[PDB]
Amino acid sequence: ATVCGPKKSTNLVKNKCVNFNFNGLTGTGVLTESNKKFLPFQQF
Amino acid sequence: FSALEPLVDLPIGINITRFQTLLAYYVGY
Repeated sequence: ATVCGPKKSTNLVKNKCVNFNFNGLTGTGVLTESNKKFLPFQQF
Repeated sequence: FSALEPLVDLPIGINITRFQTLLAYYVGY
């Protein structure tokens, strides 16, 4: 499909056990900052 | 050896059966 609806975004909270919804994939974890280097097309 | 990065993604929804090139080039499958 082409004309999809809007998609809201919440505030990113670090160092807490949270339920994340980064794009499509969900899960439960603690989002801490990392020293990893992604390629610019890679999201996950 | 080389790696080809995805840059452009087009949700076209159209069947493609043939192709041609507009102007040495090499064509595989």
